[PDB]
Amino acid sequence: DLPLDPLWEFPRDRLVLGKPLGEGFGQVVRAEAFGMDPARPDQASTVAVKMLKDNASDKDLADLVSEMEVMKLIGRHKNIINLLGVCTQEGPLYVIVECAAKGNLREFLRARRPPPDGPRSSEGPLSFPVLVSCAYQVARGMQYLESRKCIHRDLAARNVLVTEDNVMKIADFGLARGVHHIDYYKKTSNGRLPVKWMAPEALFDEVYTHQSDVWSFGILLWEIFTLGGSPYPGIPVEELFSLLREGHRMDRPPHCPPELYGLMRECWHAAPSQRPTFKQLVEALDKVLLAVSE
Ligand SMILES: *C(=O)c1nc2c(C(=O)Nc3cc(O[C@H](C)c4c(Cl)cncc4Cl)c(C#N)cn3)cn(CCN3CCOCC3)c2cc1Br
Repeated sequence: DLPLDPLWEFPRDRLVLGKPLGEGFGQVVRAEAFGMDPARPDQASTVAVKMLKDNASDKDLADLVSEMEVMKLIGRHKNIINLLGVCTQEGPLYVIVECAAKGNLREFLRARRPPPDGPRSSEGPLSFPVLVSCAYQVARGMQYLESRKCIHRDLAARNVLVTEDNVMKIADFGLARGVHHIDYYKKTSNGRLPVKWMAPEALFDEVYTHQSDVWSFGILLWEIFTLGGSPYPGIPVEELFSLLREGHRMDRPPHCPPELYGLMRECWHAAPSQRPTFKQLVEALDKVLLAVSE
C-alpha cells in the first residue's frame, strides 16, 4: 500500500508484459505500454518494466522503492535510462523505464566483432569513430550524473544500454550496492567479476567518489576497444589484489590507438586527483571525435 504519485503513476492495465529481459535488485521484463504519451492514448510503445522477484523480502521492496525515488529526481538526460512511469496502486510494484532494444554495451559489441562475398568482406559492423562516440556518450551521461551527485559505484559496459538508434544509456546508477559486504570472488549470473571495475580506494578503503567512477570508466573504455572483452582477462581475483598493489595495469589492447590507451591509463592513476574528471573526459573524447575527417 504505497502512496500515490500522480505525476509518475501509470495504469498497470495499460501494460502488456512480454518476455523477461534480465535479472539482478529485482527483475526486468520487456512490455508494451499504451498511451505512455497522454496525447496518444491508444498508441503502443515498447518499454522496460522493473519489478520485484518472487523472493519479495521487504528490503528487496525498499531497495526497489529507493531506486524508484532516485529515478524520479535524477531528471532527464539522453545518455541515462530515464523513468517513464510507475505502478504502485492495487497490485505489484512496477518501475517503468526506457527500453534499449540492443541490450547492454557488452552484448552489443561482442555480437559485432569482425568476421567473403561482397566488396567489404573485411569490414565489420564496428568502426573507430562509432566506438569513440560510444565512449563519449557514456562520459557525458556520467558527467550529468556527477553534476547531480549520483555515484554509480559499478560502472561497466554491462550497465550501459544501447537503443535502436545506438544511443548509450547508463542504467542502474541509483542503487544500493552492498558496499560493505562485497564477495570479491563472486562472479555474477553472466560470469562478471565486479571487483575488476573497482577503484583502489573503493576496493581497499571502501571509499567511493566520482573519481572512483572515473577509474571504472577507464575499465569501460578497455571493454569498448576490445569489442566486449572481460577486463584483466583470465586473471584470478587473488592475483588482481596483489597486481593492483604493485601498481600494475592492463596492457594496451590490439588495434587501439595510443590516444585512447593513454586515456585508459589516466583513469587508472592511483591517486583520484591525478585522474581526469568526466568533464575533461568529455572534452578529450570530443577532440578525437572531431579529428575524424568529413
Ligand atoms: C526493449 O527496447 C528491448 N530491450 C531489450 C534488451 C534489454 O536489455 N533491454 C533493457 C534491459 C534493461 O535492464 C536489464 C536488467 C539489463 C539487461 Cl536485460 C542486460 N544488461 C543490463 C541490464 Cl541493466 C533495462 C533497464 N533498466 C532497459 N532495457 C535486450 N533486448 C534483446 C536484444 N536483441 C537480442 C537479439 O538480437 C537483437 C537484439 C531487448 C529487446 C528490446 Br525490444
